[PDB]
Amino acid sequence: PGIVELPSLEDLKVQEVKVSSSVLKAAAHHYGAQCDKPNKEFMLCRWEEKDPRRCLE
Amino acid sequence: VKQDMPPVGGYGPIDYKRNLPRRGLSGYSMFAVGIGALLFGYWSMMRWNRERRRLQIEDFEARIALMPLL
Repeated sequence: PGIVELPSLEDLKVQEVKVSSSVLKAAAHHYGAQCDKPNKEFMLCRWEEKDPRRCLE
Repeated sequence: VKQDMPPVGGYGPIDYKRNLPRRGLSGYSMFAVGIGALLFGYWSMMRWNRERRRLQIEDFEARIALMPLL
């Protein structure tokens, strides 16, 4: 069959949120309230595209 | 003479009958006590379980907020 297409290692490079799990849990609700629109857009794209390679941006 | 004899008036009383004092409460009292304990436990459990359900809902919505970054 066809060759599986995978994005290069430069495309995946991004500065990650390097905090612990308890740091995320302590500020979970304000993060959900304030940053709601890009997370909602990303997860709608994830549920509509069914492909992690098409939801990178 | 000197022998082992009872005194002139005899000895004291000596019991030979079964003695069971019948100590305790009636059945209505203990049954009512048990029913009251059951009702108090049920009320306390209803309050604590409702509070625990609210706490679980709060934790779940915290995970909902944290999901997209993960």
